[PDB]
Amino acid sequence: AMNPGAFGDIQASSLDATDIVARTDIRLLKPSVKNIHVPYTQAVSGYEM
Amino acid sequence: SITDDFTLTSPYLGFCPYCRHSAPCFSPIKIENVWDESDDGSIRIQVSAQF
Repeated sequence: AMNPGAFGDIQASSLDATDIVARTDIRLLKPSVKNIHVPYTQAVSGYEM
Repeated sequence: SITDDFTLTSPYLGFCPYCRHSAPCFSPIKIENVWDESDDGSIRIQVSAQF
C-alpha cells in the first residue's frame, strides 16, 4: 500500500535489501528540444513531505 | 567491486538547461545531482567532469 507523494512512497525490508518497491508517479515526456535527455515529471518525495 | 582506478574512466559532455549565455548547452561541467542533508550546510555536487 503505497500512496504517491506521501509517507511510505518507497519501501524495502532493509536498507541494503535489493527488493525495493515504490509507486511514486513518474511520467516520462516526449523531448521537445532537439537534444538527448529524459524529461520526466515526478511526485514530490513523500519522506520530505 | 567498487574501484578507484580512475585512469580508465572518462569525463563526458553533459547537457544542462542553464549556461553562461542563458540557454541550454553541452557543457564539460554538468551538475547531475546536488545532495544537501548535512547539518552544517555543506552540499555534495555530482559534476560531469572528473575533479
